[PDB]
Amino acid sequence: PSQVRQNYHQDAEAAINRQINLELYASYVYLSMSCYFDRDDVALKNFAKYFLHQSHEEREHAEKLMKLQNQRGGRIFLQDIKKPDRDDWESGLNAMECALHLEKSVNQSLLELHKLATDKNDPHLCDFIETYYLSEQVKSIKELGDHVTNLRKMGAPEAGMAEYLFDKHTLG
Amino acid sequence: PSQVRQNYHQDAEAAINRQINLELYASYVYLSMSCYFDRDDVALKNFAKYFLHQSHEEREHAEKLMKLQNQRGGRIFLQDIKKPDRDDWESGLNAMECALHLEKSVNQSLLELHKLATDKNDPHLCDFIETYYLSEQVKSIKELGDHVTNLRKMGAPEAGMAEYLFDKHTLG
Amino acid sequence: PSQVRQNYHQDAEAAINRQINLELYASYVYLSMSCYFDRDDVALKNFAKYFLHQSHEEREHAEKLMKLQNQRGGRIFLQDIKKPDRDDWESGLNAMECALHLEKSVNQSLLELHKLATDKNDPHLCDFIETYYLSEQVKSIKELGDHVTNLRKMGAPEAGMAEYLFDKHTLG
Amino acid sequence: PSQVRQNYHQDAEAAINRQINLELYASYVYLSMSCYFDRDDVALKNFAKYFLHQSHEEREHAEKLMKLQNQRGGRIFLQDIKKPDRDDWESGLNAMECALHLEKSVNQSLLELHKLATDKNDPHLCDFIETYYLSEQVKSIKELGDHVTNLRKMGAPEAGMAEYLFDKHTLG
Ligand SMILES: [Fe+3]
Ligand SMILES: [Zn+2]
Ligand SMILES: [Zn+2]
Ligand SMILES: [Zn+2]
Ligand SMILES: [Zn+2]
Repeated sequence: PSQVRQNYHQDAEAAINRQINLELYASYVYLSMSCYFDRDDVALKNFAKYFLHQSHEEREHAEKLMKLQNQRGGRIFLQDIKKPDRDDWESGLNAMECALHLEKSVNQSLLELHKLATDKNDPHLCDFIETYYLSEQVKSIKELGDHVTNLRKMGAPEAGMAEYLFDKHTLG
Repeated sequence: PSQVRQNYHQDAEAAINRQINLELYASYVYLSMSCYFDRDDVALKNFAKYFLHQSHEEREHAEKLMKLQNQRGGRIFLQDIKKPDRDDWESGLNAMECALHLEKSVNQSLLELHKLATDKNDPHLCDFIETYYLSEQVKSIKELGDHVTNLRKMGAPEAGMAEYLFDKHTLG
Repeated sequence: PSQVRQNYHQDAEAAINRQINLELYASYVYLSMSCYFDRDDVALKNFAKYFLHQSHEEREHAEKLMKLQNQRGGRIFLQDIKKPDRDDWESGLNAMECALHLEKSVNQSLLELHKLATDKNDPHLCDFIETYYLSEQVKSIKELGDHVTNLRKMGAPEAGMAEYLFDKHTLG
Repeated sequence: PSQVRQNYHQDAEAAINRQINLELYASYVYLSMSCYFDRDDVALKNFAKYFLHQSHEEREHAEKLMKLQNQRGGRIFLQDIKKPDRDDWESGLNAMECALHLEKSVNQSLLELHKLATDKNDPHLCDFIETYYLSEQVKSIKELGDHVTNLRKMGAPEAGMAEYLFDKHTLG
């Protein structure tokens, strides 16, 4: 064992490595969305900016878990980052719905990690998760739900002005 | 020959004179568009401003080619600047589509000039074109394509609010 | 075809997608190196900082190619980002040697892309590569070669003070 | 019972008093280390400064637990502060190893206190521990492990320049 390791179960170490991969995957999905909105036949610059910001945030989430793994004396093992499920995200509304689904799946993973940390009596890891991840995920999910609600009410994607005006007012 | 002339083929000199005329023509087309949008029965001030800016930029493009011709020891020969194809540009969307077509035709001319410079082994002229023209044309074409996409999606020109709101948000 | 596309061969579009994947892979390799140097049993903070910076730079390289693909009217197709070849990078000297090898492999890919752009008479793409990529790769390769030279001369990794003092002076 | 006391078990009160004594003991150990490095035959001023800072921090830890005890309506009962195990700490490396061992023993005590608070359903005390203590201990342990790693790699204590240069660069 590492000279720093204390109260850090092998199952937690493995679960953190899984979470690192999931956050890197989420970053890649957001990047894919961002570059869809930069296409000349889509051309919604503030949707593109919004998803690029989310991509960079997910990267920061992954890097903070890497720092945690080393702080606790675990060892980082990286895996392939799978490509996103689609190249064409269809519409601003569809991308926001897909983002909401993704954020909820990441939250579910974090709740399973917290349950594991609780079961292994690892309060530092429980607190880490609560302080830096759970907080943030609830806020993200609520923001995406609000965006989906507004776009649907405005008539997106069939009402042509809806995504245009949402891009200007809400995301601009 | 001019005392400064070196590695500057007569065919390149002639092609630069042609390009000067094309950039002056493009400036004149944009000016025509600008003054259509200032009509009391059209009244889209930010479309007018956008096309007047493009007119002034094309002028600057022409003047920079004139400077190049003299720097290399060629001689500028000016020709008539033909009037634009229309006086009435119909709509904001139609003017943006016509601008996209014009910008692509200017780009095609510049690509033919680069091919000539390459064939005559004139690296200074190739670099000039690449650095000051090709760069700029790709950016212009992408911007106009984005504008056309947005106006179509918003319902222009039949949806009456589309050009009005595009003028305010995108061009304002 | 995209409304913006002009003089952009399908082979170039495919090669740009390959290059995007390679730059994302390079970013991931650097990230792996960074987190090796943050291990409690390695503990070289300025090596970690150096490789994290390189990771972020490779990301920016990838994102700029994505912007180019959309500017030219190509379509981005993402692929899996493969995991790096090692988790344990052994030493500061070994990581710098591996980085040098990686940077040379990325340079080779870029030279093949330039040759393709030249063969398809695509001067905008040739200029893009030259201006934003080739420049940068030569500088990177020279810097890594200088680092490898200095670490070897100092006696790394067997001379225990060498990586410590290099971390302080050169990377600090 | 105190007029403020609510949900504060007698076992928790006793455990907090034990922890106060342990933090005061740790402060005293660090003070002993600090004054070893100020000896004329040791003369490592930045090691001395580092351990004096740690001594003052442990004092602050103890005082914050005293504040908690009174905030919850417990009563502070002080005990003798035992003298440290050694007067002569031998070397910079040995002192850092002894500090790492001490910090891990304090962490173990805090984890036992958290388990007690959890078992007595005292969420305010659990949160206190997590927020102000567990966080800090993990960071301390990782920093000391990094210092031990670097000193060993540099050749301390037998390589005479190692502690001297570590004192200058890392601790200065
Ligand atoms: Fe509005
Ligand atoms: Zn995340
Ligand atoms: Zn022009
Ligand atoms: Zn790169
Ligand atoms: Zn303490």
